[PDB]
Amino acid sequence: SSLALRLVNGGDRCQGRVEVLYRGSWGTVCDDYWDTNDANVVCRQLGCGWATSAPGNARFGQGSGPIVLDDVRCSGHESYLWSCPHNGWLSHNCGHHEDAGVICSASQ
Ligand SMILES: [Cl-]
Ligand SMILES: [Cl-]
Repeated sequence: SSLALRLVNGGDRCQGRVEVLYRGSWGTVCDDYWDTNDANVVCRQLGCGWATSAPGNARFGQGSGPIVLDDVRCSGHESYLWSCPHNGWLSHNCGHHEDAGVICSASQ
């Protein structure tokens, strides 16, 4: 019940670097696999419309928190990003240069 998602460093609630609250801390999501299915789940869960793009490679900067998720492979209609298939939690397989991001339609 404590899980939560936000976008940061994008200048709007509805675009930016994806962060998930896990074990007390906001962590980032590695783009080792990242796509618009994943972005659409994020955009929907936040009430931000639909994804227009899903930029990886720390486009919205590198987080400082733990990298909590990687290999996230949503189908696209999941209600929460954590409900999508993913490679457990806290894999330590990535660096922050791979932090994933989203741009949603509701961004202004
Ligand atoms: Cl929000
Ligand atoms: Cl947790």
